[PDB]
Amino acid sequence: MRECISIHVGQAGVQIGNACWELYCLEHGIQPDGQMPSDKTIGGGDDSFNTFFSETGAGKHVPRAVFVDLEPTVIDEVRTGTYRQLFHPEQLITGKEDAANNYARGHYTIGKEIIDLVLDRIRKLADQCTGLQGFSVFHSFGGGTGSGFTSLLMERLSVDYGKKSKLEFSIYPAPQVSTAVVEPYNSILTTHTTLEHSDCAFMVDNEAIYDICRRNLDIERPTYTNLNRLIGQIVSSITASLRFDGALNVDLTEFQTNLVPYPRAHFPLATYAPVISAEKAYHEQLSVAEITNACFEPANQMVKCDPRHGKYMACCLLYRGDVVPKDVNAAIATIKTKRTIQFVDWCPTGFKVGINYEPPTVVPGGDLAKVQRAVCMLSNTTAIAEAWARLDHKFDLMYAKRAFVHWYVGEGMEEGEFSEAREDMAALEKDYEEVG
Amino acid sequence: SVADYAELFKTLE
Amino acid sequence: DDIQYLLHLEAMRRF
Amino acid sequence: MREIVHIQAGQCGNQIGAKFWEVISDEHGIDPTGSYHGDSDLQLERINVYYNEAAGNKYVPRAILVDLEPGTMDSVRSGPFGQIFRPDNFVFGQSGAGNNWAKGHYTEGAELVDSVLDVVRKESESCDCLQGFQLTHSLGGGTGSGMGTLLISKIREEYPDRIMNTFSVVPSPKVSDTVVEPYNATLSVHQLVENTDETYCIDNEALYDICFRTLKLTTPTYGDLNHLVSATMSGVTTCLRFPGQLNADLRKLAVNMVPFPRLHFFMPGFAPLTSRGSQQYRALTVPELTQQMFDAKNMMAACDPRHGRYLTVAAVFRGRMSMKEVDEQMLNVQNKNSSYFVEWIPNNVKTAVCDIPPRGLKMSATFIGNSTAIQELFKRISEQFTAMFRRKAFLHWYTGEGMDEMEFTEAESNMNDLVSEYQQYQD
Amino acid sequence: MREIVHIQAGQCGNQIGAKFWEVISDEHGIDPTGSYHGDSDLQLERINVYYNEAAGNKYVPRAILVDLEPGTMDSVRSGPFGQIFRPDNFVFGQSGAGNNWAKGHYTEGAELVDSVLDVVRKESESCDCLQGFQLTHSLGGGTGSGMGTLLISKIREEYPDRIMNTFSVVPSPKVSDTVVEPYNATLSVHQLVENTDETYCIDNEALYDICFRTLKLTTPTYGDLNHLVSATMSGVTTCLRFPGQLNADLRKLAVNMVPFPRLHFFMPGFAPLTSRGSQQYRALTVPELTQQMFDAKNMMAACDPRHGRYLTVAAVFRGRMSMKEVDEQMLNVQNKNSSYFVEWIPNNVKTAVCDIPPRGLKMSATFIGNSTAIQELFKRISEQFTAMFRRKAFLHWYTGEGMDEMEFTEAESNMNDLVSEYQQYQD
Amino acid sequence: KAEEKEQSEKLHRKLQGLALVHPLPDELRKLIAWDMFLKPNQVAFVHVMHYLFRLLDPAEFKRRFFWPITDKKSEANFRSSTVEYLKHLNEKHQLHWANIKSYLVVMPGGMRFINFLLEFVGFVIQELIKQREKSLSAKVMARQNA
Repeated sequence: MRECISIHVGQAGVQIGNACWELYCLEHGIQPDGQMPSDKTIGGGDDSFNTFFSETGAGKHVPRAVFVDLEPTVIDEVRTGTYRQLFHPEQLITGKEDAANNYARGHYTIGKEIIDLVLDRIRKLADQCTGLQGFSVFHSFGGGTGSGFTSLLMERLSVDYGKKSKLEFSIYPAPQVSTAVVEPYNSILTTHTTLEHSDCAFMVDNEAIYDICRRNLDIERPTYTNLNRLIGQIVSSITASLRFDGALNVDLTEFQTNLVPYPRAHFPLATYAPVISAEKAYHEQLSVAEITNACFEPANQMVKCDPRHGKYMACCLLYRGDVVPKDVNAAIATIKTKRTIQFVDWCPTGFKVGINYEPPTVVPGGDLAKVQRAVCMLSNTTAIAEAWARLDHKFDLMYAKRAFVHWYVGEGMEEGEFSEAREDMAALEKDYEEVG
Repeated sequence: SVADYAELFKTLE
Repeated sequence: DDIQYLLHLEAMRRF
Repeated sequence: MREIVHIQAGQCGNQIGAKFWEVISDEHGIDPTGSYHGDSDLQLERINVYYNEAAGNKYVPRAILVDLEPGTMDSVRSGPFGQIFRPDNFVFGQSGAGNNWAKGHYTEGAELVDSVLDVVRKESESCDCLQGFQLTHSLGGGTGSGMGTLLISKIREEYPDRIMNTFSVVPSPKVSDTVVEPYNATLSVHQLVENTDETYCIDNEALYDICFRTLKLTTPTYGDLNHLVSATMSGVTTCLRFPGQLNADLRKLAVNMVPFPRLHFFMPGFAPLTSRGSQQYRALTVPELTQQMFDAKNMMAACDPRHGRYLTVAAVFRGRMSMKEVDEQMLNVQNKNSSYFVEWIPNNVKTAVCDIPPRGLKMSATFIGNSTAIQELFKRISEQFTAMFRRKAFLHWYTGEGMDEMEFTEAESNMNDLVSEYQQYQD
Repeated sequence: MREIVHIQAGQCGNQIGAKFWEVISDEHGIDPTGSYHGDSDLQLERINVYYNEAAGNKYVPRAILVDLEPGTMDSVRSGPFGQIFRPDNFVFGQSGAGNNWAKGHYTEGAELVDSVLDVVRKESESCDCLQGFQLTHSLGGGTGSGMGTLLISKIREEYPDRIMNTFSVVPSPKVSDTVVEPYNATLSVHQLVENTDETYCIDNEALYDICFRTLKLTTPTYGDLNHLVSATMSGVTTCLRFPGQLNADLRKLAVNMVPFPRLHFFMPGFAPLTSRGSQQYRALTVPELTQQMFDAKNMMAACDPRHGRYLTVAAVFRGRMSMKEVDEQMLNVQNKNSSYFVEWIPNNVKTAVCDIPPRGLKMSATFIGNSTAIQELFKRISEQFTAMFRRKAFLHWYTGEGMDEMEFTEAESNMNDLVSEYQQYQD
Repeated sequence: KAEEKEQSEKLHRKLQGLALVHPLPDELRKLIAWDMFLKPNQVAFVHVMHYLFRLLDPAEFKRRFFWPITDKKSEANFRSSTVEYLKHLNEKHQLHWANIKSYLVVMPGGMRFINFLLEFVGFVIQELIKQREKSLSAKVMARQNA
């Protein structure tokens, strides 16, 4: 088997994780107690879901997950919620004191007290794997636990598991939903320290998700529950090739090999279609050609940038549900003739296409309609550097006056680490420009 | 003119 | 005219 | 006897190989349990070429199923004929190749290869007179491309005097899983040039354009493409599987089709083109079959035969027809189009007829052309390779497995040398 | 053998062509499935002239169905004999001609013409000895007029030695779809003068006046007009389809009927005139048939034969009759009316008899006259043309397709030159 | 008719100019005239296109076209291939040629055809200029040379 361990770090990672695991249970027919009543195979049926679940000797399917937060509040909601019986109590790790929106407190101070406990719990899950592939880490760039504890964790995972792939699902901070002023600092510091440890990182801009919920779901003011349900569909579409029998991206190493030509340029732009409100569920079903054309519209992207200002290094189209390869090829040919799609000269103008026949599932009473077919486009494009430049500009404005720096130095972080992290981000922006 | 160049090409030969 | 220019270039080359 | 050992490597190889076995088992009157239920002795006369006889008058394919991941092979075992295969001949890894030729050739496939060779040896030791090997694989992937060429090289080391034949699926951007397919294909073409005697070039571009333009399928699936491949493979292998005027073996075919040792890449074709489940109520005439089999629209390599010359041609007609009408139509095509055949190979067009038609047709024709026009397929892969290679795009996936950039430069040059060699004999 | 390729172009051409095939299939004992169920060997002796033999003793029309819109062709396919036609021979556009000759000739029809010629070539390559072509079309419309004359010109380029025959429906204000019919007709008549060997002038005015005045139909439909045309087409083609004293081909007919290369416009006639579903219980006598076939009321061109002279006449009698009585009555008409025949063409009246009558009659006569009186039809079109052209009325529909006004002035003058040439030989 | 004549003369000048750099084949030399496309002229069309395509890309011409034309079939193929190649060029170089339709090839002649051909010839000339520029008054040159 080819097992994957999911790690959910801080409030954002835990809340996204909780929404993703609800959706995985619904897609595999697992009940909130971990029972699977359609599983007539007391033994090895379609063993593909054993990538993310472990069967216990009581017929209970338990997630290969660890949840970590430095405060108890968000994990206590998981311990008391609908899926409280799904997880083992040892997988739900809580501190007493939080990182207070400070990277340095999350990395050096409070993170150092809890890290060895987290690594012991991860090791207990790794020891239950016959062929551990890697890790999927869920965190926020802006929050102190999501930044500082994740960098410390990613370093220690590279030491203990240096041949195992590490995928990230990172929440990029947005002003409209932002809880801290220092979110740019936390984001630059964590991106610098995780850059050499990640094999592939899926950025999710909260501003992009918020605008999709407003425009496509008609929600005047999206909550984190609305955002996390949409994020859960994208994450589910990315992981669907690892959870079900399929032809493309059947392991974590295939993601790096298909999407990441250069080790530093490991940030694929995700785009998901269709996003339709549950009230519009009885409308005309979108064709394969319409949903594929919606992947090249900036209004449906997971990061706010314009791929028309950059180049494509790689492009993967992951279809789910009622999709035939003939109609996909006809859609791609129509898109290549009508759209400005500039690939880099040294990379083949090739789309990798995955089709999983399992239709998209939606959470009952969620904001999303049941659709017959969906597509997730994963594209490595130089236009994602527009998100780095926006973060770097906010960093530079505050750092030029040393605003808030004393909170990080007060936790024992050196002022030089800000300059080093900013220099590495300037090198990353230049790497993207030289490729573009 | 085109005729001028025709004459020039003769001269060049 | 584009043709005269071409002829001019050719003439220059040959010259 | 005259035995063949079949190998099917990776996802595409196992899917096409499984469809080939389904088609020929039905032509031989063999059920999914390995039992014979035919009505003609001609179905059994040469069955030993592809089947072993087992206890209780059962026929078991001399087939070896190879993959670096279990998913395709479990799908084959659950398939309509999945129980006919010898269970010991399912050799598989767990790590997968991840569409990487270096993983198939140097790493994951190099750990599994000795276990495959032990099954190859066990099947070969049971043959009375082994003719050779046939491989089904794709050149775009990791397992079929990298591990398939490693297996070919190891079989040629252990059995240097035996014929090696391949059904090689060539990648196209129209039917692409990954952007690195040109790298995998160029690295594999270099290994085929040195280590095979016959390579059937099956272009996914040609198969897609046949399904879409000719068969009017608006959204062709891999199942529709594999239908065309399995019909062509049945066609090509007909002279090995049934008695006929040419008691063919693989070596007689190679000696007739290959004038130069490096120029063994064939363009296969089939007539009439049918879609899965569409019954043609009208049988074609012999002139209509002969005209269709030489039409570029019936070729499974996306090259125009009018852009080159035929070195050699084999034509296999199937079904009850006037053999005189076949010769008259074949001579009519040659005499009208003589410029498209090389003059320095006299009588380079060979024709065979078999009375047993394929299922659902009364008559069919299979075409095999060694044409200099096949250089267009290699030029198209070369252009896609160089477009990425000039930027070292995606090379980190291969150098991470221990490949040098010089191995890519050698494979690019050897493929350009093959294109130049085809151009020399065209002129 | 002596094969003919049939073409039917546009709405009117396909409707008349479908009725022609229905009538002759029934005379040959061919059912809507292409199977023979006749009782006489004479029905099969010359069937190959219009039919191809197919697998399982099926007869398939050598017919090519052409339109710029699908609507008429779907109606033909759903019709009583719609399944007898080769499916590959349905060649159609989607844009339509919109009753515009320029769309049929220069634009929409020029995009489709090569696809029609490929079907023409495929049917012609299957003939042992192709005599020529027959076209059914209307001169008032866009497709039949403009694309039909483009097809004629292209067939004459590819087959310059083969006979080109047309059944040309001439427009009339009594049976008019659009005011631009005189423009389409004048432009097409110019192309017929240069590119055809035989043109049967079928005037919608004459057909309407026959249905109304003679057959007493108060509201004639296109179905009643097409009944008369299909009976006349069966009559004219009888000497090609059945054995007789004149083993006729198209070239022998043209050589006998056309003294001057431009004067090949014929007035067809039929006797007795019958309406669809009306059984005539009384067979006519030979004198009554001969008198009716020379009556202007039985002519399908609205000209008076007494206003001109006959250059040549062909008369085809059908059914069991005294051939002596036929000759005596034909000589009686000539000797009494000798002034209406030119004296400088000796024995310019030819007569044939076939024992096989058309369905529902015991005896019939078909008339074909090359008469200088046909100039009245061209004068009537010329007057309607000039009445609009002097004001440049409606020309923007043609100049929008890229036509010059000078092409109209040339076509008007060439049609007036044809009228003057007919007047010269009248005097 | 006056405009048509002027454009036709312009076309003739451009073709004459091209002939000074690249000689015309014998067959085409006899056909070349200022009024050769005032009326539909299929024969001149074939030879002019042949000449221009070879100037543009001889290799591509050899690949796409069969020459010389020997029969009706080959002629039809030449027209079809011409339309296809022109479309390809239009796309590749973004020339924005409108209505590259079958009619240009069926009855080559008239104002519309002459304008098209002028544009095409212009394009060919531009490509040649680029080549020559990379590689690198007529009266003064002539006198100096002498």
